[PDB]
Amino acid sequence: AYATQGFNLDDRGRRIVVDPVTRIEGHMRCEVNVDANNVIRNAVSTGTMWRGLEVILKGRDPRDAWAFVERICGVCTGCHALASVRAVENALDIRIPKNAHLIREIMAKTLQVHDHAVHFYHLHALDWVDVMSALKADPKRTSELQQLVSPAHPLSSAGYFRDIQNRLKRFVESGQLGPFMNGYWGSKAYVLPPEANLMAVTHYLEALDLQKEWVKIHTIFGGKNPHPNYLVGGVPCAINLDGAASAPVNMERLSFVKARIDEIIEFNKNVYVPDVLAIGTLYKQAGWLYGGGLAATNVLDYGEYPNVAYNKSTDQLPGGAILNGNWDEVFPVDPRDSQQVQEFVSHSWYKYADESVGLHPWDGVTEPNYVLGANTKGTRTRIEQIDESAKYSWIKSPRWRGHAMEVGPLSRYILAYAHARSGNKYAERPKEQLEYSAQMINSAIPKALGLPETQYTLKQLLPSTIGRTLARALESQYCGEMMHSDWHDLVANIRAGDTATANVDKWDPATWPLQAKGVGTVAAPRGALGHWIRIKDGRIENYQCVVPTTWNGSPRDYKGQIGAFEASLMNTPMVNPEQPVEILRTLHSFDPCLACSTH
Amino acid sequence: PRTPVLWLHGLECTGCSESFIRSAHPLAKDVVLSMISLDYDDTLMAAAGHQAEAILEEIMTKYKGNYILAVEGNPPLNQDGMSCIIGGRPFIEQLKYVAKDAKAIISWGSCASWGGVQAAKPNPTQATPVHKVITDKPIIKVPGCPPIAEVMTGVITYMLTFDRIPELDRQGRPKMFYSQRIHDKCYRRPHFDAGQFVEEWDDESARKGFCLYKMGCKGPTTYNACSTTRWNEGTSFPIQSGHGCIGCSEDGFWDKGSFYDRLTGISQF
Ligand code: SF4
Ligand code: SF4
Ligand code: F3S
Ligand SMILES: [Cl-]
Ligand SMILES: [Cl-]
Ligand SMILES: [Cl-]
Ligand SMILES: [Mg+2]
Repeated sequence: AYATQGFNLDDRGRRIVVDPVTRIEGHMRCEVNVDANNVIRNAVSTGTMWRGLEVILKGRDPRDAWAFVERICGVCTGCHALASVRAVENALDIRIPKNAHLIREIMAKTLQVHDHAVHFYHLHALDWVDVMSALKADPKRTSELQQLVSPAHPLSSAGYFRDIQNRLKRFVESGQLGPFMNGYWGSKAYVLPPEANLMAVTHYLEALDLQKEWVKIHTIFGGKNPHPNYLVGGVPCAINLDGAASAPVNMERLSFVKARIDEIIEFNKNVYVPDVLAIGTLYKQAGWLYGGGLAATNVLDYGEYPNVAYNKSTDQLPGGAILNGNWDEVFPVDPRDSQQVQEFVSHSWYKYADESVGLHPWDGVTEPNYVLGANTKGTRTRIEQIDESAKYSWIKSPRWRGHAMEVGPLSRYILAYAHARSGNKYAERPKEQLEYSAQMINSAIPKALGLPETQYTLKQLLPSTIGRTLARALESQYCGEMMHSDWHDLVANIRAGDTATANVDKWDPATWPLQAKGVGTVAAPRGALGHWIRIKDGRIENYQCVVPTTWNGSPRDYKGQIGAFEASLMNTPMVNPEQPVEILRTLHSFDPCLACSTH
Repeated sequence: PRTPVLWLHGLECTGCSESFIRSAHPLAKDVVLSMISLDYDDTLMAAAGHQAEAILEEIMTKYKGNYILAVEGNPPLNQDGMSCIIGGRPFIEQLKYVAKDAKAIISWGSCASWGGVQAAKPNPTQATPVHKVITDKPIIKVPGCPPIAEVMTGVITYMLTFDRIPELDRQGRPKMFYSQRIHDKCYRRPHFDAGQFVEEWDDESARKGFCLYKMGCKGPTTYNACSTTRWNEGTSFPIQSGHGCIGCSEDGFWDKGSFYDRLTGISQF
């Protein structure tokens, strides 16, 4: 047992293993210890995959890198491509044209929406929603619930909910439950009434059908989804508004994109945000405010979405770092500073010359070292209980000035809130969303459902699994709104006569400096993403990625400090220690992408 | 009534799973609820840990030699196989265990089919395609990074309707989807035939939709349905949106030189 970051870690209790962790991207193992009352008193995050993209990139052409690193992940598809082209452009002093900037922003915001909405419904919702309970719901009461939760959503009649309920029923009555087989249905950890469950399941089905439409924006600009194409110096989708049909982008293609954006805005406003507000309210009323972890103290994002390109002071999700829960002081974060972002491997399956220090990613090293500690139960190829006192993950341990940080939509919303309080006007919309959301959760939704009003502040409500889930939904809404404005600006710029989509001045490596280094950052769906590159004689000398889930899923560092996943699980009661309902609910609130975390 | 699919994930990016759920005809929703029984799939399944693992035994017993094994990604042979760990054991052990009683095996995507990005030089994990590990079962390769959504569901639909694997080419790919090179029906072909090429990004030729051969387009050597079926319900494909094909359905495309290096012997095509 030891204490770190205010958490009292104790591994003397009953050990519980969750392997595989499902409804995530990629491969994770989680172990916890619980005390005599089933409260988690230790948590262990193990990334269970590695591919070695950083090693594979050595010696290749920087112009090709984006395509390799894009394949780090098909869920956050394109965010790595964006970081890569930014990193190469930074290294080579390349400024992309305005239309390329706007198209990339629209693609990024499209990914945010798609990734957030699919995550919540198809990966997260079954931690909050009991599908078998939905079978017992009254269709009439479900219709009435729907009208209170989201008055503007047109799909609200009793017959519509009866139809969905019956298909679900027939499916279950078949005896082949598919994705619902061996679920934790009926657990007391589930608190929603049947009507709320049926509403949510119905939206799970609606979103599965709709998500395929949103990504057609990627298809227009990048050819395909998953894995749309990017380009060092701009975008490949050349513009000819007028032989119009022969160019990748003409007015009709832009109108198509706008139609998809308008649909996105509708879905976020009428389905996604209201569902999360309603589910959050009900779990809040049940007292389930666990899972805050490091969000209560330390949060980080690089900052993103400048309304003036290459001017970070105009970031619409302004970033930086908060420490010790002091929301009155946002420290600037510089990805170029060797003393800020650093990665440790003390408890990771890698080796450094000296593992008592952290390496900034321009000096990063990726040499595998799969070895298990002396207190392991089982063998090298058959682990029963992992030894977290030694090396226990394929995930490296990123820290900021040595501090363990949480990253993600929640981090960005806390930072935006802090920025807005300090007088930053670019953060006014997220501040508004948060204040609106607090009032809905505390007062409006309780009043409408006949529940008592509460008086939680944002500082109390946000650092929690509920809060983490809420911030994701709000971010989706904000990204939809922002890309709606980006579309107008793109169309306006083209109509003014600027059709440029690529700067090719430094496309040929004969124009390059013989060595260079660059960094590209992105506010990826799961948090702060960076790619750091060194170029030598036209080739990649080093390429290091530090990815959002690398931060959140980090194992312990040299100092034994715990990362976001491990901290978030601490001090959480489990209804039944052999059913990981609460572990899954909190882990999933981070939207873990394990392929990302390890690359 | 509904054929079980056990969908396993090795070393992968999850792009093949994502592509699958973009299918419009049929809807993935209808595939899951009405066509297959998707009984194991890490991305979507309610059960985790011991409860998830327990499903594999149950389905394999009850539906012995009558389930489809679908594989996204691949097994690593380095690090004693523990660069991909499932249930504290190497992924290759799960793959071999589930494969032995499968009616048919689908290798989804370039990773499962050929090695994928992780198998590109120097292949630190010795990632190995499914057919080099499972040598005694019928395997259909559905390559692409990822494959087109409707190609993935088209394979499932054929297999469910006929209870047969569709006719395959020498490389194990379905002829109904992989018989044509991209270049055969690519709408920019008349430009290629007229020697009309893009030479620099966003030049006048690019704005007129000229052929992308000189920008590295690998369409002339790449077999897929992209130029006809196209992507995301026929919305576009790489070439229509202005980037050359990078050859993503072809074996070892990652190590066939820069994506922007043109093919040589233009007379060939
Ligand atoms: S083929 Fe491509 S898209 Fe599919 S699971 Fe491999 S890297 Fe990802
Ligand atoms: S080289 Fe590429 S762009 Fe040109 S016609 Fe062939 S497939 Fe189309
Ligand atoms: S890159 Fe791949 S998606 Fe089709 S156009 Fe070429 S085979
Ligand atoms: Cl950019
Ligand atoms: Cl390959
Ligand atoms: Cl070749
Ligand atoms: Mg890294």
